[PDB]
Amino acid sequence: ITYRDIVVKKEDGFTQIVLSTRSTEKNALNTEVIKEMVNALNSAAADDSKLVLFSAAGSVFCCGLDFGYFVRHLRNDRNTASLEMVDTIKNFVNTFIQFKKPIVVSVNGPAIGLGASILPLCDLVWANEKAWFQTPYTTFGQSPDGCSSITFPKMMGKASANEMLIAGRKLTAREACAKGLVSQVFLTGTFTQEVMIQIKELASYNAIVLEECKALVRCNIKLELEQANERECEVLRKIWSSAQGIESMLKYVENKIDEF
Amino acid sequence: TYRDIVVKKEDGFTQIVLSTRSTEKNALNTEVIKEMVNALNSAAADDSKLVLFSAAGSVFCCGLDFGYFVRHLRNDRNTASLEMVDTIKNFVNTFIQFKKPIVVSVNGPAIGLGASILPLCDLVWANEKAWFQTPYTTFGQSPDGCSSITFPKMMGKASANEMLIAGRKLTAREACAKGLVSQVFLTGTFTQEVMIQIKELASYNAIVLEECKALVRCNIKLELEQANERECEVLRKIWSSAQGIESMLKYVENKID
Amino acid sequence: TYRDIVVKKEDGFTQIVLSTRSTEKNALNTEVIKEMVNALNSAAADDSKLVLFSAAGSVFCCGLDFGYFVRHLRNDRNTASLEMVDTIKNFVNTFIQFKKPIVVSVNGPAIGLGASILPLCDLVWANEKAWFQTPYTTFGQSPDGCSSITFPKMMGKASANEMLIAGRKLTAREACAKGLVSQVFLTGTFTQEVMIQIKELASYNAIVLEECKALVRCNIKLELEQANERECEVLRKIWSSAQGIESMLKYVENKIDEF
Amino acid sequence: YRDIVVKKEDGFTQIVLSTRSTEKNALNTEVIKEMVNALNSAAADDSKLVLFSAAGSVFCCGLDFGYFVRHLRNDRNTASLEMVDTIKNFVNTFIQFKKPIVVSVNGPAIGLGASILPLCDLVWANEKAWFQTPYTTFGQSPDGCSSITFPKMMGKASANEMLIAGRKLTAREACAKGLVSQVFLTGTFTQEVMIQIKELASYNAIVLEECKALVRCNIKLELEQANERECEVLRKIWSSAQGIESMLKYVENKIDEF
Amino acid sequence: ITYRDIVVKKEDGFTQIVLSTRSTEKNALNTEVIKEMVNALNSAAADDSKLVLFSAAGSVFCCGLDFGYFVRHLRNDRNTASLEMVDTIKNFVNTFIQFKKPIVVSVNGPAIGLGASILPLCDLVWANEKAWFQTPYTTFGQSPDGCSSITFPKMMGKASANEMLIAGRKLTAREACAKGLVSQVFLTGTFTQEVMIQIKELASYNAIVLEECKALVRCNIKLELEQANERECEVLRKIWSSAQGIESMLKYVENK
Amino acid sequence: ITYRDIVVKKEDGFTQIVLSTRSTEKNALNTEVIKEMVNALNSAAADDSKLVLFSAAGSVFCCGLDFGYFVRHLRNDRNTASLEMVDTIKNFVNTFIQFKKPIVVSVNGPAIGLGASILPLCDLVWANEKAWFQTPYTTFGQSPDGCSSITFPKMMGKASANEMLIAGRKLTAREACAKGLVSQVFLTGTFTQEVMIQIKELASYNAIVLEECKALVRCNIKLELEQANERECEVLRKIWSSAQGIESMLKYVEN
Repeated sequence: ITYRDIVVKKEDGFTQIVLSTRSTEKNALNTEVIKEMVNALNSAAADDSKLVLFSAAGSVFCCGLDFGYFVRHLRNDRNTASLEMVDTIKNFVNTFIQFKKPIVVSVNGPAIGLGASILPLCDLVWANEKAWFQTPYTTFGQSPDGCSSITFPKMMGKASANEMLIAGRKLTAREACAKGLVSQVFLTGTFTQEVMIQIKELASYNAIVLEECKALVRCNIKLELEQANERECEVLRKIWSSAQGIESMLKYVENKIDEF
Repeated sequence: TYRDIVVKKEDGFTQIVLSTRSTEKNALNTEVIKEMVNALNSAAADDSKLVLFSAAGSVFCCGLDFGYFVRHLRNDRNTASLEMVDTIKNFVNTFIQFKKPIVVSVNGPAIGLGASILPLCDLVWANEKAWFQTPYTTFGQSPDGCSSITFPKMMGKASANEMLIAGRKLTAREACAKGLVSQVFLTGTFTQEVMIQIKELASYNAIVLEECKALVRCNIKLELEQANERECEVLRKIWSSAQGIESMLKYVENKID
Repeated sequence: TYRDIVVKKEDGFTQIVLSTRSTEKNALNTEVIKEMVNALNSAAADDSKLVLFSAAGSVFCCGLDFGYFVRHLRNDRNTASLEMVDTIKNFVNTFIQFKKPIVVSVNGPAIGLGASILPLCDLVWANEKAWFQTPYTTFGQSPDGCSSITFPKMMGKASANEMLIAGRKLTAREACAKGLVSQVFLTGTFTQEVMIQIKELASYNAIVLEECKALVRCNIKLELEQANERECEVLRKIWSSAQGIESMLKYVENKIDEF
Repeated sequence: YRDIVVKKEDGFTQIVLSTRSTEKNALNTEVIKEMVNALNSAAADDSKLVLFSAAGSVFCCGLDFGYFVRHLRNDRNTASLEMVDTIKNFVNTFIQFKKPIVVSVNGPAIGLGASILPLCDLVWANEKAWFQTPYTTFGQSPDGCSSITFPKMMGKASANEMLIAGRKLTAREACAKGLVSQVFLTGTFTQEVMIQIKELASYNAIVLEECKALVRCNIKLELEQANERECEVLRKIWSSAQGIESMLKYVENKIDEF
Repeated sequence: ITYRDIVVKKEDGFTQIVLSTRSTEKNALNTEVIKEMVNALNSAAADDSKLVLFSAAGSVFCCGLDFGYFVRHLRNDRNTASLEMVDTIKNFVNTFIQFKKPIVVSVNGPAIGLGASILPLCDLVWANEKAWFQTPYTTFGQSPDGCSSITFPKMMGKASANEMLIAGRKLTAREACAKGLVSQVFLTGTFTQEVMIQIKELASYNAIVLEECKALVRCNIKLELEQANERECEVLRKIWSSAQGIESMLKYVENK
Repeated sequence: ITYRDIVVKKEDGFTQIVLSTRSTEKNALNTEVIKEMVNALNSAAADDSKLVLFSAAGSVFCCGLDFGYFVRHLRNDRNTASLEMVDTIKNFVNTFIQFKKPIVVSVNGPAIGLGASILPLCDLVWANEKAWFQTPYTTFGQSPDGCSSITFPKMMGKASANEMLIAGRKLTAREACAKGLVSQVFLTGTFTQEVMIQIKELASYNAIVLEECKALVRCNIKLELEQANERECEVLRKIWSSAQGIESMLKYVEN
C-alpha cells in the first residue's frame, strides 16, 4: 500500500514507518492517520524485517490527538463519535501492546499527549536533543491515554509521573531521558545518520535473539498494559460523551488557536 | 478546633497544616495522628477538589515521637505496641484509600514516618533546603508507610536500600532525581509559589483529577494495602520485644539529630 | 579452601571474594558457580548479619566462561545445555532465595551474568572506575539473571533495552543514576570506605536487617522465580540450537576483550 | 421503572425483573439500564442484601436478539460498540456489587440470563426451572464471564457441554454442577424463598458484607478480565458479516422452548 | 512429648494425631489445644513418617473455636485479646498450609466452624456416613476462617460455598462428598478399622513420591491460601475487636 | 499423513485422530507413538476442520506410558533417557495446551496414567459407560504428569484429586462425569453411533465461534498449565534418574 499520511520504507533487516501527515498539521492524529498507522504496523508485523523504525517527518514528532478535528464530531454527535473515537485509540494502543518485533522510535521534535504516551510502548526511544515531551491531560480536559497511567509511574515514580499527568509539565529530551521516557539522546546535526547507523547495527543481530529479548521482557507487563488501556478508554468514553468534557475540549481548541 | 493542626477551607481546596503542640518538631504521637486522620476524613467529604498537606516550623515532620513512645512501651509492651501499630496502619491506609489528590508541601526535614508517607501522596513539593531520611536501622525498626515497596518502586531496590538500610539522607534535589520529590521550590518565594500552584491545580476539572488519580492508584492499591499490613505486623513483633524496646531506648538516649 | 573464591568469616558479616584460578578475569564456569553456591549456603547458616560479595583482580566478573561452555555444548547439545542452564538457574535462585542482605563490592567491569545478578543483591557499591554491560545480542543469547524483569523495573523498558538489546556499557555513575548501582566511590579510597561502611551495617540489629530484606523482597520474589525459569527455558532452546551454538562459537573466537 | 419492580423491605431490597418492553424477560438496552440503576440504588440503601427475582413463567431468556439485530443490521460498527458497552457495564455492575445477591430463579434462565447467575452469591431455583447457554446456536462466544465461571464451578469439560454443545440443565442437575445452590419445590417457591431471605436479613450487616468481600476478593480481577476479553471478542463477532448473519438466522428460524 | 488434649501415635510409616480434648467439651479449640496441635504437627513433620493421620476421639470430631473460652478473654480487653486469638488461629491454619507431608483426616462425628474449614487444608478427607459438616459463621457472628473463603468456592463453586458460609447449612457426609469437602465416605460399622487398613496401604508407597505429589499440588495454591488466611484474620480481628462482634459472640455463648 | 499407530480421518467439518497402536499393547504410549500424535495434532491444527475428535480403536482408550519400553532405556542410561523421556512428555502435553481448535475425546475403555491425565487438556470428553479412569502414580512410583497436579484439583477439589493422584482410585464413567472429568456418558450399545452424530452436530457450528469459545475458556488457565507442565517434568526428571525411581518402575514392570 501507499498511504496519504505516512511513508513506509522496507529495508533489509528493518522496516521504516514515517509519520508524515497531509490531512492534519504537525503530524496530528485523526481517525484516518491512526488507521493508516495500525495498517502499516500490521503489515510490518508480517514482512521479513527483524524490527521497525518509527520516525516522523518535519518539525514536530507527533502533537497527539487533533482535538480541533474531533471536537467538531463530538459536537455533531457525542455518543456515537466518542464510541468511535475511543475504539480507534484503544485499537491503536493495543497494536503497540501486541507488537512482536522490537520497535525503535526516533523522535525528531515535540511529542505531545498521545504522541508522547505511546513512546513507552516501544522498545527504544531515540530523541533529538531539541525534542521535548508533554502529556497535558488536565489542559485537554481528559484523563491519561496510551497506558501512561501505569507506564509513567513505573519508569519515574508516581510523584514525578503526576507532574506530567496532572501538572502538565514539559520535559526536554535530556530530562525525559533521566526520567526513563527517552533511552538515548542524539546531537541534532547528525541525528538521522546516527539513528540510521545504529538501526543498521541492530538489524545485523540474530532475529530470534531479538524477538526473544522482547518476548521475555513483555511477559509480565503485557496484561497490565492491556488492562490500563481498557481502563483508560472506559474513562475517556464517559468524559468525551459528557457535557463538561466536550466543553473542555472546545475551550482548549479555541485557546490553542488564539495566539499570534 | 485542633491542638496540633490547622485546617484552612479555601476555594477548590482544603489545607491541612501540621503544627504540633504536644510534640517538638512536628513529631507524631497517637494524638497528632488522630487529628490528621479526622482532618483527612473531613476533607474527603467536603466540596474541595484536592488537599494540600503542609507544615509549620523549621521541620516538616521528624516522624514518630520515640521519646513519647518508648515510655509507653515500657509501661505495657503488648497494649502500647498494638495501639501504636494500629494507629499507624489506619494513618497509612487513610492515604491509600483517599480519592482526592493530595499535594504535600515540605518546608523542612522529613524523617522516618514523616518521609515514608510522602510516596502515598500525589505530588511532593519541596523547599530546596528540605532533606529526607528514613533511618529505620538507627531507630531499630523495619520500614513503615509502605516504603518497603514504594521506595524500591520509584528508585530500584539498591538506591531504596541506601535509604532503608544504610540510613542515607537526600537533599530535595537528590530526592527529586530519585523520585521522592516531584518539584523543588526556591527558598525566597516558597510559600507564595506553593499557593499559586495549588490554586491553579484546583482550577482543573474535578472529575478529570479524580479519574486520573483513580487510574494511577489502580494497579498499586492492593500491593500498598498488603505492604501496610505486612509492615505493621513486623513492627508489632519488633516493638513488643525486649530487643526492640532496647533499640528505641538506645536511640532516645543517644540521639543528637 | 576453595580454588576460585576466598571466604572471610568476619565479625557480624561474611566476605565472599571471587578470585578465580580455573578461569580468567573471574569468568563463571560450572566449578566457580558451585563454589559460590556452597559459600552462600554456608553464609546463610552462619551468624553473620549480612554478606559482602567482592572480587579480586582488575575485573569484577566478566560473566559466563563461554570458552569453557562452548565445547561442552558442541559435544552433547541436549544434556549439556540442560546442565549449563540448570547450574545458572540454581546460581540465580540462590540469590533470589537468600534471606540475609547481600552488599556487593564492584572494583572493575561486570559483564553479562556478572552484571545481571547485581539487582538480586541488596546494595551495590561500585568503584567510579567500574563499568557494567549485558551484551546479550553480542553473545547470541536472550537475557539471564532475571534481567528481563529487573532492568526494566529499575530503569524503565526503553533504558533497560539499551542494555539488553543495544549492548551498551554503563559507567558506575550512569549505572547509579539508572538504579543498578547504589553508591559510587572514588578509586583512591574505595576498598577502605567499603570496609568501614560494611562494619557499620554489621553493627545494626540482626532481626531488623533480616526483616528489611524480607519486606522489600516480598512482593517481587515470585516474579523473580518465574523470570529465572522462563529465561533458562529460552536459553536451553537457543544454546541447543544450530544458530545459538554458532553465535557462541563465533563470539569466543572473534572476541577481543575491552576489559 | 417500566421493566422492573423494586420492593425495599426490612433488611433487604428485592428487585423483580418484570419486562413490558420485551417478552419473557428478555434483556434489551432499556431493561439493562433499569437493572443497573436499581442495583446502584440497592448498593446505596440500608439493606443488608439484595433479592434478584422475576415475574412470569420465565426468569430471563437473555439478550433480546430480535431487538438487537435490527440495530446491528442498520449499522454494524456503531451498534456493536453500543451493544458491547451496555453488556460490559451490566456484567460489571454484578462484579462490583458489594452486598450479597440472592437470585431466585422461577423459570428458564437462558443465555445471558443464565450467565449472570454465577455473579450472584446464592442461586435458588424452582425444580421446574432449567438452564441453558446456547451460544453456538446464537452464533456468539460466551458472555457474563461464563468463559471462566462455568469451568471454575464444574470443570472445563462440563462447562463446554453448556458453552459449546448447548445442553440444557434441569434445576437439579445445575445444582449438582454448582450453578444452582438450592432447589425448591414448585407450589410455594416464592413463600419459601421469602422466609429464607428474611432469615438471612436477620444476620449482622457487616458479617454478611465481609463474607461477600472475602469471597469476591479472590476472583474479582479475573472476572473483570474475563468480561473485558469476552466483550472484545463479541465486538468482533457482532460487527462481522458472519456474526450478523448468524443472529438473523437465529431470530428468523425456530422459536422459543420457554 | 506428652499432651493433655491430643494423643500422638508414631506408627510404622505414619504418625497418628488424635484430637481428644480434656480442657474443652466436644473437642472445641482453645489457645492451649491449638498450641498442642501445632506442636504435634511440627513433630510429625520432623519424624520418619511418610504421612499423617489426623483424627479425633468422642462423639464429635471438632466443634471449632471454644467461644465460651474466647469471649471471656475478649471481654477483658478486646483490642489485645482479638489479636492474640487471631494470631493463634492464623498460625494454626498456616501450619496446615505449609505442611509438606500428606495429611489424611478421618472424621467420625460433626465437624463445625474451624473444625470443618481446616479439612480442605488436609490432603484426603475420610468421613463416617454419620458425620456432618457445618460452618455457621453467620450464627457465630464472624466472617470465614481456615481459608474457607477460597477453599469452599474452589471445590463447589461460589453459590454452593455460600450455602455454607452465609446460610450456615449442614451437609451430611454424602452431600459433603458430592461437594468435594469429603473425599471418601465409609459405612459406620467398621469405620475405624477400614480407615486403619487404608492408611497402612498408603504408607506402603514411596515417601519421596508422596511428598512430591503433595508439593506439586500445593504449589499452585499455596500463595492464595496464605493470602486468604491473611485477609480472613485481618477481618476477624476487626470484627472481634468491635462492640458488634463481642455482642454477637456474647449472644451466641449465652444462648448456649 | 501415513501413521503406524494412528488413523487420521480428515472429515467434513472435523478431523478424527484414532489411536490404534501396534508397537505397544493396549494403546500404550512410547516415544514414537507420542511423536506420531504430536505430528497428527499439528496437521489437524493446520487443516480446515473446525474441531478435532480424538478417539481410540478397540476396547481400551489408552493405558498411558509403556513402562516396559521406558525402563530398559532408564536402566541403560538414566541421565540421558530421563531427560529425553521428560522432553517428549512436555512437548506432547504442550501440544494439547497450545491447541486452538476444540478437541472432543471419545473414551471407549480404560484411560490410565497419562492416558487419563491428558483428558482435562481437551474440551469435551465423551465416555462409554463401561469406560473407567485411573492415574495410579503412586503404584508406578512417580509424581503427576499431564498437568493433573492442577487440573484435577480445579475440577474436583484437592481431596477428590488426591484420591486419584495419591490413592490409586478408579472412577467409572459415571463417577468421572460427576467429578467433571467426563462431560457425557453414553450407554454401551450405541457409543460410536452417538459420538458420530454429535460431532457432526458441532462441526455444523460457526468455525470462528468454536475457536473463540476455546480461546476464551483456555485464556484464564494457559500460563498455569504451562507452569504445571514444566514443573511436573522437572520433578519426573529427578525421579526417573534416581535409583529409587528406576527401582520403582522396574518393580512395577516385573509385577
